[PDB]
Amino acid sequence: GGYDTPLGITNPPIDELLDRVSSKYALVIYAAKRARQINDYYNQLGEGILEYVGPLVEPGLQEKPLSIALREIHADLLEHTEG
Amino acid sequence: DSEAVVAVDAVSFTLLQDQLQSVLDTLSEREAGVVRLRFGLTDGQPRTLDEIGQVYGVTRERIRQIESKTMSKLRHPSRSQVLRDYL
Amino acid sequence: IAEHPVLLNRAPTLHRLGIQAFEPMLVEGKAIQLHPLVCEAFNADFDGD
Amino acid sequence: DKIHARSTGPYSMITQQPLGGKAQFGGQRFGEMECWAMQAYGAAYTLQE
Amino acid sequence: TGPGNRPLKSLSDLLKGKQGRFRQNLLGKRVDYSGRSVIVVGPQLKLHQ
DNA sequence: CGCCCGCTTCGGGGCAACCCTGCCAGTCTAATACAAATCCGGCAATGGAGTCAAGACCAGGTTCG
Ligand SMILES: [Mg+2]
Repeated sequence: GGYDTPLGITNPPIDELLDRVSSKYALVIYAAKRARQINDYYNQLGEGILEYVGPLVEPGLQEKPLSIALREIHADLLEHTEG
Repeated sequence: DSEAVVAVDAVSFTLLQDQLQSVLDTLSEREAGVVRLRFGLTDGQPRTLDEIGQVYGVTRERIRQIESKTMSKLRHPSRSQVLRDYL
Repeated sequence: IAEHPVLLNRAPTLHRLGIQAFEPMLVEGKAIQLHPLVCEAFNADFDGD
Repeated sequence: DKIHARSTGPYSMITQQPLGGKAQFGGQRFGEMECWAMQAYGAAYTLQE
Repeated sequence: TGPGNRPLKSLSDLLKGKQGRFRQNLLGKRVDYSGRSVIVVGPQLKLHQ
């Protein structure tokens, strides 16, 4: 873990992400379903609150939901089961 | 294929319907109901003045005066500055 | 634009590395600027491709 | 005479695909070999898109 | 043949060969949200840009 | 005795890459007669839908003796 400080797209390092899941396809569907949950939280925020849960880590200024999903994965804050 | 959907005017039509719903709901109940029945918004066929006087228990002249007063109301800039860019 | 990957094709696509996804950034002019290391995988020189 | 882009333009007549070439608005061709590359990645959702 | 001594396009000719439905419009279609331009070398970018 | 099976030759069908770029192809007996169908031009029954003028009137802000 002696890399330089990353930036942009690859800010969570992929080799630090892939120790949480089995293979990369599971990581793809992991992050995508977390991002769908987060965007459904944002759109139903103005109405009554539902079972959808917001971004756990503190978001950026105007961040994409998928980057919030990837940082929540990298912070080891979710759990998942395959099919 | 010119008979297809331009796909930006359809979503603009949807937002226009929602904006017109907000503008018509900023008024009272009798005014918005008479306007929607007059111009046929909840249904396809527009109800005439006699039909709205029948459904409102009045004569058609009161319906026509209500229509004239509401059309005088709706040309205000407070109710026009959001709908001007939709034409 | 920020943090939104795009795919960059090169035709003909011979093998699996003919489509790769980059992060865009705004660049003046009218030419798609490319990294000088993916030219071997893309099999693209700059003679007007 | 080469730089081109499209968000949503015209469409074809019999089939309903987008049109072709810079003369019309038109979109690029995502042919057979690029579908082979997208299959060879394992990326399936982008192919469905 | 029709006018100009061209053979008419029958029903089987909508499927056969390269101009059929299969190899032309089913497997590879024109897509939307696309673009095309010429490329230049961008040696100040990082690798993923 | 003509009859029929292994070889050979001949022919028919398929394919032969992938990105832009494109924008429309031809001709010789000719009439009458009639009838049915369709249309179109113009008032004539309205009659309903809307327009306007006036007024009856309920009753809460607004200003005097
Ligand atoms: Mg070249």
